[PDB]
Amino acid sequence: TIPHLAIDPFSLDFFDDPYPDQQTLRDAGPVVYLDKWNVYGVARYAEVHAVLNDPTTFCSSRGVGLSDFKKEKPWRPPSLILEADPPAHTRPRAVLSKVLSPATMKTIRDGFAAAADAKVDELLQRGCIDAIADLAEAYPLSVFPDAMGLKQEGREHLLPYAGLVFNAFGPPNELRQTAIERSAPHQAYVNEQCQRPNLAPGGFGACIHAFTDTGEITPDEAPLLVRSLLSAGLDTTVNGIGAAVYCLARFPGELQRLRSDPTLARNAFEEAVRFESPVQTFFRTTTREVELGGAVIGEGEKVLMFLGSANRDPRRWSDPDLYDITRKTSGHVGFGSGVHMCVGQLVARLEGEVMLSALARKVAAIDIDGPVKRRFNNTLRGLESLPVKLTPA
Ligand code: HEM
Ligand SMILES: COc1ccc(C(=O)O)cc1OC
Ligand SMILES: [Cl-]
Repeated sequence: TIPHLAIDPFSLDFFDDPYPDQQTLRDAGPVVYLDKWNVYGVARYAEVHAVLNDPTTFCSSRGVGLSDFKKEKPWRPPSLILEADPPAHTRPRAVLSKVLSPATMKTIRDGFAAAADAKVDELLQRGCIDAIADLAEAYPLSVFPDAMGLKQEGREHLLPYAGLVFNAFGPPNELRQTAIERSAPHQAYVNEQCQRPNLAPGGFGACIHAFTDTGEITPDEAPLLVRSLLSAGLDTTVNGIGAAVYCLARFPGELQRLRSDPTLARNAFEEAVRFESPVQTFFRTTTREVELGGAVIGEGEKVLMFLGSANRDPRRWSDPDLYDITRKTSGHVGFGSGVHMCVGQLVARLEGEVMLSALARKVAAIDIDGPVKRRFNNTLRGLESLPVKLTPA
């Protein structure tokens, strides 16, 4: 028997305060049934990790949102990487892994670090800043669009385009329906910027299209792989950076430990991703009957994974509700796990590291000062506004 719960993990009240409900989702049993959306879920670390690491049984090609692509019309042409299974997934995964490789990070890191330091020096001249608009948003906007090779015009569609894609994985509630009603101009902008003549030489977009020249991908595939990096590669990092600043603001003792040893910057950022889990949820679909958490689940069934919950599961983590910058974070599922584990995770950790390193070296205190406003999204957790006072070192 699978326990039934009435929790709506896509409701505003849940977004505004998820922790008691995530606890209940964990503690009711290892597999739950959600009355509201008629779907199975798993919220503990063990099950979430086991599902992520069995892609044959728990496939992605039937979509990683609620909608079942075998049954329902995808709201947009499916991603070649996120919404595919091996073997079809492998060649596009290989292309983006090479585009976003450690050797590539080396070539862009000095520029990203200089931007992060200049950003923090500029914020400290104002003192009173919005850690979202002026920092979690402004910093990735200053490095990632340039790193892709994108033109200047139309960049203001990037954040709302990614908000839409993330809302569209969710159930058919008002967040999802309003995003889709308003999607056309964001998609028209992104479609144009995926085309080879619009991507500057040297940048990720141009590097992707160079795979057509060796026959590694077709001219039709290349724009869809650019589209992947424009769907996933900005808002995620905005929310991960926003999480880490919010964590440093709420846990003054951790900011002081970071200031004592700035080489903690990389792990301080990793722990922010665990702690807040910017991407909260993803689904899979069963490919056969499977025993999961002691329950037998039939073939063809959607399963919701609570990544944010797995990252706070006390069966896996000591004091999961504390932000601890020296925590051993290895194994958290905030970037996923297994064959689809975040292919952009080195870009995200580069931005995260260099930014917290700048904060480590330059800032003595971060005090929230003003109303904190949350942004609601079906898949993304993060704030809309986070007014803070920064005190220089
Ligand atoms: C803190 C920031 C980030 C977080 C929390 C995050 C989270 C995730 C998660 C949970 C998945 C696994 C999806 C699944 O299992 O279905 C994923 C995959 C993916 N991520 Fe990220 N990501 C971040 C940054 C980025 C960046 C900066 C890029 C690109 C530059 C990117 C590109 C992708 C792509 C294309 C996939 C699909 C990979 C595959 O299916 O093999 N991500 N990410
Ligand atoms: C991690 O989130 C994503 C990953 C890949 C893609 C993709 O479009 O391939 C989209 C995502 O959501 C906006
Ligand atoms: Cl699109």
